[PDB]
Amino acid sequence: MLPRLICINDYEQHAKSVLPKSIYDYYRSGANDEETLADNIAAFSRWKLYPRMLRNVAETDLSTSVLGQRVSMPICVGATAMQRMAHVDGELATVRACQSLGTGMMLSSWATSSIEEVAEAGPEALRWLQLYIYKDREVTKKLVRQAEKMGYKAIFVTVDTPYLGNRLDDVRNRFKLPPQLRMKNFSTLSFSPEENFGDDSGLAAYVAKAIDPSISWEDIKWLRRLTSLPIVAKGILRGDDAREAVKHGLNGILVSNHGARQLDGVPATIDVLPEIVEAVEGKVEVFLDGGVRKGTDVLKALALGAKAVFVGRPIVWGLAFQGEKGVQDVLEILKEEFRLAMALSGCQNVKVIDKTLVRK
Amino acid sequence: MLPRLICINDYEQHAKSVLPKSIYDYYRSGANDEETLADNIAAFSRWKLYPRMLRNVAETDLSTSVLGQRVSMPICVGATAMQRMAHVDGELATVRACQSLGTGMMLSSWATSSIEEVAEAGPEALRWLQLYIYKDREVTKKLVRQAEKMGYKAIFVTVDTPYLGNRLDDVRNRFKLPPQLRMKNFSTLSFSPEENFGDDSGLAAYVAKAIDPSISWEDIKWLRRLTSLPIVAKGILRGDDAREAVKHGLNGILVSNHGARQLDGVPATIDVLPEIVEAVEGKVEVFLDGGVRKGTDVLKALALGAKAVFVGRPIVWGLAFQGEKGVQDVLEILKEEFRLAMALSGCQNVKVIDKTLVRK
Amino acid sequence: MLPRLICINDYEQHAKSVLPKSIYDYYRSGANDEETLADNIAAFSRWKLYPRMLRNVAETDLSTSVLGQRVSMPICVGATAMQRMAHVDGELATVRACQSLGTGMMLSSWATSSIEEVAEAGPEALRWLQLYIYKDREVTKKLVRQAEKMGYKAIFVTVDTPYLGNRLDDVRNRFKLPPQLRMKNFSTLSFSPEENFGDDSGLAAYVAKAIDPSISWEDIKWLRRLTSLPIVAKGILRGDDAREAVKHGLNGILVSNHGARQLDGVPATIDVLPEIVEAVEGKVEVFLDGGVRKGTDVLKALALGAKAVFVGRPIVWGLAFQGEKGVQDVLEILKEEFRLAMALSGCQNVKVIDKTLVRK
Amino acid sequence: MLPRLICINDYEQHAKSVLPKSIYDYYRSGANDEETLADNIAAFSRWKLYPRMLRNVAETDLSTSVLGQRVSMPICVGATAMQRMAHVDGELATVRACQSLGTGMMLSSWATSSIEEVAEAGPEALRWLQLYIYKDREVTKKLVRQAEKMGYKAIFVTVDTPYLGNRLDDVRNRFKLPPQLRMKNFSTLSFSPEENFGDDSGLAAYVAKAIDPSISWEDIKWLRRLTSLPIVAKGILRGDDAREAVKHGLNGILVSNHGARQLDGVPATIDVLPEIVEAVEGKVEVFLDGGVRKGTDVLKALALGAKAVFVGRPIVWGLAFQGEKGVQDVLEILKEEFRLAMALSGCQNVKVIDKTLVRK
Ligand SMILES: Cc1cc2nc3c(=O)[nH]c(=O)nc-3n(C[C@H](O)[C@H](O)[C@H](O)COP(=O)(O)O)c2cc1C
Ligand SMILES: Cc1cc2nc3c(=O)[nH]c(=O)nc-3n(C[C@H](O)[C@H](O)[C@H](O)COP(=O)(O)O)c2cc1C
Ligand SMILES: Cc1cc2nc3c(=O)[nH]c(=O)nc-3n(C[C@H](O)[C@H](O)[C@H](O)COP(=O)(O)O)c2cc1C
Ligand SMILES: Cc1cc2nc3c(=O)[nH]c(=O)nc-3n(C[C@H](O)[C@H](O)[C@H](O)COP(=O)(O)O)c2cc1C
Ligand SMILES: O=C([O-])c1nnsc1Sc1ccc(Cl)cc1
Ligand SMILES: O=C([O-])c1nnsc1Sc1ccc(Cl)cc1
Ligand SMILES: O=C([O-])c1nnsc1Sc1ccc(Cl)cc1
Ligand SMILES: O=C([O-])c1nnsc1Sc1ccc(Cl)cc1
Repeated sequence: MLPRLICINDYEQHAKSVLPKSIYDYYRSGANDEETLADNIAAFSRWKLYPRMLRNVAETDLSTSVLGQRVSMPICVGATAMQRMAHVDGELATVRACQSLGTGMMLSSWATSSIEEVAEAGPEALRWLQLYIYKDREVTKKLVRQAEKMGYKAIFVTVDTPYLGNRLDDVRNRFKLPPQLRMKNFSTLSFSPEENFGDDSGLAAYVAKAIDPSISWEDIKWLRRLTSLPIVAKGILRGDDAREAVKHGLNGILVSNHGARQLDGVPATIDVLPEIVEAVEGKVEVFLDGGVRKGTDVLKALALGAKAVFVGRPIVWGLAFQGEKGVQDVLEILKEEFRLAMALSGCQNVKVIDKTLVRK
Repeated sequence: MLPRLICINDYEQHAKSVLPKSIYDYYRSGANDEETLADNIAAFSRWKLYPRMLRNVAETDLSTSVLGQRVSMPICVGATAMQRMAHVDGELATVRACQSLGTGMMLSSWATSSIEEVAEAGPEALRWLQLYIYKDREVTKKLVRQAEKMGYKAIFVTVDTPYLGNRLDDVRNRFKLPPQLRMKNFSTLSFSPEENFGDDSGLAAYVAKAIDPSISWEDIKWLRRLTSLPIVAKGILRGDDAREAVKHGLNGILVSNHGARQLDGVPATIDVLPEIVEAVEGKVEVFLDGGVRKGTDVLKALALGAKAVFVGRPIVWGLAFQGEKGVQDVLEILKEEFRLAMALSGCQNVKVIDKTLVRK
Repeated sequence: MLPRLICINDYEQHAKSVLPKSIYDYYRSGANDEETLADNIAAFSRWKLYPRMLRNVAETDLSTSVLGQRVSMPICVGATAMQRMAHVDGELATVRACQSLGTGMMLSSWATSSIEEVAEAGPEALRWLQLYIYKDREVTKKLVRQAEKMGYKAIFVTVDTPYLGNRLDDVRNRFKLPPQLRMKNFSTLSFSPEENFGDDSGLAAYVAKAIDPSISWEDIKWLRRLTSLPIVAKGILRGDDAREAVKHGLNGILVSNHGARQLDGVPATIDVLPEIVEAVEGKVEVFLDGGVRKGTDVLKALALGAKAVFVGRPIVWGLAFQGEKGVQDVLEILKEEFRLAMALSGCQNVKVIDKTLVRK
Repeated sequence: MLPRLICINDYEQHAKSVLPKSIYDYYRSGANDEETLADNIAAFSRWKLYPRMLRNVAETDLSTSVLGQRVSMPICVGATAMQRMAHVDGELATVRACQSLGTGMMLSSWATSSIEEVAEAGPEALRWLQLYIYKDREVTKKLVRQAEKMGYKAIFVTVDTPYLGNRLDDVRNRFKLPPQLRMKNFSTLSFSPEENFGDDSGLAAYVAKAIDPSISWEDIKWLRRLTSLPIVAKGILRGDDAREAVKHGLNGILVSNHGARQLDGVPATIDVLPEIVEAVEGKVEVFLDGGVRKGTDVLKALALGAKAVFVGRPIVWGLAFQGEKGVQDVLEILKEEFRLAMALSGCQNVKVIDKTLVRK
């Protein structure tokens, strides 16, 4: 046949058909027995919608803002590493699609494109940097300074990866970068497949060499002093940690279990979102990622108090289909599904999406 | 073999075997991942029956009334569009079967038979019109006036379809009317497969051109002033909306998720029915559709306070089997299953079907 | 292979392999979609055991009493019709096995052996009669008088079958007695396969002609006056009905959903048992049937207050394997499994099986 | 292929591929329908983890103590009988691996190696004896005295096996020791496959001849007087029994359902653990076995108050793969998974693993 891909799941199925197994598995995988991976999706199904009828939904407006910057929809691209494994244009394709859509891209720290290259490809795109605190704080500071210089509008500091999760397929497949690719923002720090990264997942060994497992809230204080950019804590799952992030002067929480790729057996993000929204008392924006595949997922997250959601894997499946055009397709599908879900539930804009729309 | 069809599921299986895939899929489909479609049936299974013994059930009486009109049983035909796709006689077959059974038919607004043709075929049948408020209010008013003139006894205004739900199979199949058929109560308004209805579901584009997504409770006020016929709000899932319908002088609520074909992830109708019954405080009759396949489904709905239920898909499967005779068969099966369920639970008539008969 | 049957499920599997489909299906079937049939077994699995350690279980005593008559174990044979369809010796085989085991047999009213024949085969066996109130009360009275004369020790009046449940396989199979067999306690009343019993289940038509659907508590008063034998109401699922049975001077409740063959969607018997035990306030013995397959099922029922349980289908599978010897095997397996369950839970006799042994 | 075994489940799959069916089944089996066997694993999945971020996990310390003896990790080898069926070196391989890992081995009473042989093989290993109270108390006392003499540091008295559970596969397979092997701490008491152990499971008959089903708390008093070694009650599932064990001067509870091999339908050990921890009020250490397969299982057990966990079947799968090296592999996998789970949840040592880390 000819691909007729009409929902995000179709893009995944296409991706599985065209990508090398090792690459598909790297993108697909969760940690260990993948309990949380299943739950990120199943949990959305347990939250039921209570639509209002007869509200006038002729002129649905999906626009909102993220950390003070306007976006066309509350659906943004989350950090996924090494996008050139899915399509030759990788992160440059992604940022161009975001520019077209009027939404934001969170650039991953082990991107196969540089901070500068991505800014050059998407100068008008809303762009943020996802950061790890590397053992080498000079590396870390340089990334932040480059993000500042190159027009990025926030730092998302990932806090759930002091070590890499155990993704069994990567170990089985002995996963590594294809030989032509590198992490472009750093030989060892660039994750060269030529370097010695052990006999298991090359990625886990790389993380153990690069990322600082000793970081504490003291290092958050350091990062807060380092930059005036908005900072979002990415990977928070507890209310008490969320309150600590507010106390440290951070500007947002991304409720995330890292796409279920870190600690397996944590709750679904949609299930912990209410706890986190309650804990921060409106003091910072709260975002969600993990398991967003459909317009109704977006609606449910916003009903429970998220400002916006991020999508990880769907973007990679877009790339695998057709680079920039494929990412645009995936974002347009999510946009249209969200528009329809809003309209059928009686919501003419995002400001009227309330907690009475959902019940578990 | 020779078809030996003894329950509603058997009629569906037969229909799948004889109908073109596109047509079967159109009839079968729910929206998106079909979560609500599954739940409309699963939810009935979770409500358990607590039968009373030794009550004298020798003379079971299934008769009741709907909006003041007597019916032989609390089981009525709900609106399903384009019935001539299932059988050459379509809506005329359906109304003749309803006349034979002594129950009512809700005629769909995109029927493949006219309001007048259906009245001529079933002059003695209890008949109601399901209405959409079209952008063209002159079209809308004409339908209501024809229903009045031709002896229809209520208007069911559908309020859950400002836009059509996303039924994936219809998009995959590029669904449209077979070339010989038309919506007979209106070229574009008649959903001619010759007209330009985009490259996706022809139906969704038709709805977007025809149905007014701007309607509000103000338009309900208009409809209430337009006709003295009883008006039922079809597609209500919230208690607050139900109370608003009562406040606007409507005469009934049809608790409906549109056969799970509109917003996916809403609750099953049997699960929201108690909320709606409580909210209206006996001021109007409350009806249910969605997932009724068996006599015990009918019993459970009445135990939870519905006056009557409507069946959608089962009627189409009856048509696909043998037109009028097939619809009669399906209605007789539901009637007999309901009679048996009543008798085995100790209910000699519908007036003694109480809330103590069920527990979730 | 050679049959090595070590649990009740193995006997069912053997039975399916040797019985004609129509006969196996008749025995196996539940009503309609068989929701309750599945639940009778699943519900036992949800009740968890909390065994006591170090109690001294060297000398486990399984003996108890039923309505004042001693039995070797709280596991008795329930009424299953037409046992000669499973084995040439039918009910005579069953009663001989009960005599050997020291347990009781409930003789079914549409038995393929007479009340007298069964008494002659098992003179020392504890025997009870399961009764329906026939439209012909002279038939009914004669059965009771024969039970009295022939040394039967109780009447179990079945109250959940004013009409037969709808067992789909029987309708599909057009089920009837094999030509050589008859209901031996009555041509039409004997369910002769030569007589006209419609085009569906022959059994349903027979029931409609024979059993009185008009019976009320007034007919229970009649039966109570008719005989001084203990009377048990069989098929009660509600506490209020249980209290009424006590008020009418009956001597026991058999909590039963008729093996899930009557109204589908009623609860599992193990789930309603606590309600019934509470409702009767120790005034009569309470028994259970439905889904008993294992020694732990027996233990759970007794923990929740049943005096004894009855088994239906397992006995038929015993017959299908090897008549009397097969029934003895099934009863011995249940006995040994129950003994082991008692011992492993710290119970040296049935008097110390308490409600703290289980939690749902 | 070449075995690439990276998690405990992989070791089981390998074991199934290389072991004779009878032997694999003996090791694998639970009792009866294996409801508890499934639940021991499923229950761990229902307990969700709530990880703390930014805690400094650069120097994770897994060490703890069991009954006053230091161990490298809270993961110890539980008693599994007849280990020479899995590998020629059996219990000697196991103890050598424990010595290498710095963890403890619980030697089973029907070991295929003597108490002395195991001590000689693992002189520096932490070793405990699992004891049954045999009808012959002289046998029983001799085992305890040998454990004392040979440097064993505790007695685990198993209290849930007055009789053996009914493991259906063992009965189907007519299980017995391979001809070259014996229980080395005792012809009949040595479970010689040459002796008469009935026609079912040889093991059940052996247990019935050897183990005293009459034991009570009075026999616990006897054992407590017999030895000054720490004594742990193994197989407790109720809080009241746990309190009795404390009252009798025992030094620990091993919350255990015997790997789901005794009474089927008891709860999962992880589900009863909180009840037991609460009941003993910190007076003795509480341990868990049953269903531990992953590092997150260990973390969940410790969060709910277990001091350490024991693993049964995983060790046997290690042996089946490669004797001592295979056991070492399995223990190292559990160690590393536990280290990662600790780090990703913010725990730098076992003392900070608290109840707020989990919610059901
Ligand atoms: C293939 C892949 C690579 C990822 N790489 C990173 C990364 O480098 N940094 C990071 O913070 N998160 C990373 N994540 C986590 C994502 O930012 C995000 O939390 C996750 O993809 C959301 O779930 P979803 O894939 O279900 O949409 C990655 C996720 C995936 C699937
Ligand atoms: C094939 C099909 C066509 C339908 N067409 C209409 C329609 O034109 N107008 C409307 O109000 N509802 C329509 N509905 C919704 C039905 O009126 C009803 O809510 C639904 O069929 C009930 O669920 P059931 O099919 O499970 O019985 C349609 C449903 C189906 C299945
Ligand atoms: C094949 C079959 C025939 C039965 N016939 C009768 C009957 O004639 N009278 C009656 O009261 N119950 C009858 N029952 C119901 C049984 O007495 C009993 O309630 C049921 O078998 C218990 O469930 P079990 O089969 O799961 O053990 C029958 C059940 C079966 C399976
Ligand atoms: C093959 C096998 C043999 C066992 N033998 C004994 C035994 O001789 N004594 C004993 O107390 N427990 C014995 N057990 C129970 C174990 O000590 C332990 O409770 C169980 O294996 C824990 O569950 P797991 O296998 O899921 O880790 C045995 C368990 C298995 C699987
Ligand atoms: O979830 C993910 O896959 C990830 N998150 N952070 S790094 C990462 S994958 C990775 C990519 C490159 C290198 Cl060198 C190490 C690890
Ligand atoms: O649930 C359903 O299928 C429906 N409900 N209203 S219209 C409809 S299908 C439809 C039929 C004809 C046309 Cl032109 C558009 C749409
Ligand atoms: O559960 C069951 O199968 C039954 N319960 N009562 S009669 C019956 S089956 C039956 C047997 C014989 C006749 Cl004539 C009619 C019906
Ligand atoms: O769970 C288990 O398998 C066991 N627990 N105690 S003995 C045992 S198995 C057993 C081994 C040897 C003998 Cl002789 C009898 C029984």
